[PDB]
Amino acid sequence: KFEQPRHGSLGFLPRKRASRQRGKVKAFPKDDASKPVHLTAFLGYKAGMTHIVRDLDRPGSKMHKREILEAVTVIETPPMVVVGVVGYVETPRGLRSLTTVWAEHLSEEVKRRFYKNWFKSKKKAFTKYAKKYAESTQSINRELERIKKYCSVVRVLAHTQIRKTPLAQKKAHLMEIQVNGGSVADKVEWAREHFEKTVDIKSTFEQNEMIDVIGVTRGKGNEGTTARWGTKRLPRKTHRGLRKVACIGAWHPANVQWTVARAGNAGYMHRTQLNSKIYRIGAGDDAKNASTDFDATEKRITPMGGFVRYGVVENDFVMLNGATPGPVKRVLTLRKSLLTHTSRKALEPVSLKWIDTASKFGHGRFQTPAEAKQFLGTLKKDVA
Amino acid sequence: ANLRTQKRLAASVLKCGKRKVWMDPNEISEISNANSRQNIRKLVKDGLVIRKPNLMHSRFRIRK
Amino acid sequence: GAASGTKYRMTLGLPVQAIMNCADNSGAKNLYIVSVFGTGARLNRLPAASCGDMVLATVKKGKPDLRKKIMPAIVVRQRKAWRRKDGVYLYFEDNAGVIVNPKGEMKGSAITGPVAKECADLWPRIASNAGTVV
Amino acid sequence: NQVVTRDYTIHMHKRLYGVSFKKRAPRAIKEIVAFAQKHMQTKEVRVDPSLNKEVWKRGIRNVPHRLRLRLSRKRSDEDDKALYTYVQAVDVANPKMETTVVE
Amino acid sequence: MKVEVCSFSGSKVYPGAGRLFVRGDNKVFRFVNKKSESLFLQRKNPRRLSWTVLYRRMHKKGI
RNA sequence: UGUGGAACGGGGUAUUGUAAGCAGUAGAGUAGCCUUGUUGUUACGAUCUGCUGAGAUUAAGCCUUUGUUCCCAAGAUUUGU
RNA sequence: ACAACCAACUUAGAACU
RNA sequence: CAGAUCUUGGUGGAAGUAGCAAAUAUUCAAAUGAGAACUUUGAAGACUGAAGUGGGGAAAGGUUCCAUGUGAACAGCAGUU
Repeated sequence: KFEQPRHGSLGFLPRKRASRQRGKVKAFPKDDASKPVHLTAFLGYKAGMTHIVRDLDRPGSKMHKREILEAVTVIETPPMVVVGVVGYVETPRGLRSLTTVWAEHLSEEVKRRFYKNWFKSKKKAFTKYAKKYAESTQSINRELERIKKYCSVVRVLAHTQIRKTPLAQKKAHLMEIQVNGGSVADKVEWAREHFEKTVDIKSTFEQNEMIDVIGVTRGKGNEGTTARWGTKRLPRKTHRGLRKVACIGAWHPANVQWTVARAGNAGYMHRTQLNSKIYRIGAGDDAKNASTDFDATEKRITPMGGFVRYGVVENDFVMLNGATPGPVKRVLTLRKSLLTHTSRKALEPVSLKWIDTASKFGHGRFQTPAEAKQFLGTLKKDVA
Repeated sequence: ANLRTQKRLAASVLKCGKRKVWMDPNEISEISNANSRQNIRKLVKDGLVIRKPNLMHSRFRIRK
Repeated sequence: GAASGTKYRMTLGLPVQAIMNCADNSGAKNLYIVSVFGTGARLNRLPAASCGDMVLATVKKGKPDLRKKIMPAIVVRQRKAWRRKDGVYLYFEDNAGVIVNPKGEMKGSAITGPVAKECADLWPRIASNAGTVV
Repeated sequence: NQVVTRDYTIHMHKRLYGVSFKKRAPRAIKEIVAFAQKHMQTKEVRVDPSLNKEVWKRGIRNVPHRLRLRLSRKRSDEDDKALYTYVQAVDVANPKMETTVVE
Repeated sequence: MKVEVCSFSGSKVYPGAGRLFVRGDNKVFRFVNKKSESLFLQRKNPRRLSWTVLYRRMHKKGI
């Protein structure tokens, strides 16, 4: 007897490798026609993690009006370029794409997504389409009007500017982002006006907003039941190993049940994490990116020595409390929350007081090179 | 060639182990024709086969 | 236990069968942790306690009239480090506790050594009878 | 200009990082051969015995972090249309130096 | 929002760095890292080690 | 053939803790010679002090680079509304 | 009763570091 | 003869699968050769560390000893040995 709960949840099954790496939005927010035309998703790249010290504004709490330290995750979010529009009909068999309209000129970044050997290829991806856009200017309008009258659901095609990131990959990430304004005609017009235009992170999300982060977790390879499902280690006396499950099944049913913990893949899985609060939407064009109202040092959002295995963030970034799935430099999907946030914790404004910029490459103790120089005085490499 | 017999004869002639027998790598053809104790002695006299010195076992640290 | 409110979750460093010093003047020295109040149901998990908890303890060394019986006690110090909401990990030089009653009133009169702020805020009697608080 | 000689510095530490102690010196030889193969484009690489002595100087599991090597692509006594690389060791005080074309 | 000073290494300690040790004599020690904490536990003097600010101040390093 | 890659080098960031060498009578003392000594000449001496926040390592799953030297514009297989 | 060296291993203690 | 866990012989699926992981460890160059990770030579790095992986014997074996050739079979990989 001695009843105990299950080891693991039978909702994240199968425990297999994800069929994707970008991470896809499985459900866009419900469309409200009264709201202005806006996007429901964005793509960024995880740069790393750092500290945050802030004053709590939670009445009735022991830490009210007190200092609290929280871990935050930095996601570099350079502006995304809109290059296409997709219309979705509402057939009794689900949403069905009717047609796709693309921009006149597609950059090399987005065009590399369509190829597996870009340099060896002739790079003739959007050639006849570009010719049609240049010399017809009639079929594009016809397709846009078709999306206007049909296609109750409208999504734009946007690709990341991965060339502005310190990543070796030149292949940009392309994703369908839903537009959740109103007046499907206005949605199409907004997409047409934003063709070959860059949409910024601050125009999609705002301060203290609760969002969802979508991405593929870190790969871990095969793993035994002890670490894959959290099963109890067998005693030291156990013959033929102990990092297993003792009883895999009973007699009739004379089969191994799907609910029994087994060894196998334990990482690289698609996950959506709910209720991530935006602590700061920083711009890459100001030298006070990591400064606060209570700490006026002219420093940007990058630890000295650079982010570990990422580099230096030189574009717009979003700071999220807690952790997000996936390793560093992985592309992450930020999605607007599908729920309503009325709790005081969700609605509490966040005012950062200090941002850690010490090196994450060790036990760093200096926030700026100027502070390091002030503490260390002059060194042997500095005197001569 | 195969100088196993020559090395054994050289060790016997030099009254040392086979580990202390040195044979000239540039005179393999000449050494291979020895096949006799008298020829091994001729090789030793000509300097083609020598007895390597013992490895160092100094006792300076022990004496100090 | 309806003393002053709620306490934040902290690392548990004193499981059952742990021997800790007695910080009061009741005459005990070897508080032997027997059980911890507020422990839920979980297979194979030893009930453990941190500073400010209400462990049940017996006296192994001290006045004979305090031995061979179970009395409530409050942990005031622990060697295991725990972090606060401000991101500061702190720990003490020893594990210590004070004999109390179910209502929380201390059986002793004075407390030797420093006391944890969480325990002092949780139990007003311990805060009154303590000196240096962290 | 196929016949050429260049002095390189090879960072042996990053190539021998996670290697087992009993295989460090043999793998250092193998990585040196691959190092010469990649830089000189010749599939045939000959390691000088003195260079092998230098690699094995401090045992099988203690290889120097950086080695100053001399790579010479040259002709062979075989067919006159085959290029091979000969790798030697260079005696320097500090091996932290850039690659130089030697003449 | 205050930056403290390590008890052993004497370096600036920002929030969330090192640990805090409360001794039996009501004395509070702040260690900036495990190296300083372990060395204090090993009973090393901060005036002996050359990398501590206390040593530099006592040996007029810097003038 | 390119806002290209690689191998080194430089800088930053981190780990450890002050490298070798030289000098100092600082050093518990010890042993020989003579002008016989409030810095003695001569020699040894665990250690200590100054060059020295030094030296070493620093991607191998750190960041950056305008520095130096090379390399690539190849080859094989399959694919038709 | 003195005594010029050669050739020996122990035991105990002190200072310094 | 279809049986007798039948007799003798041959041959299958398992299957190019289990496996060929104790005894610290090999590397470079040359010679030979059609063929070299295993042969020989030289150099380096190592081990047995004198109750040895050294030098001899008793019992037992019987030519395994030595030289010159060979690489059909054996040396559970290879072979110029």
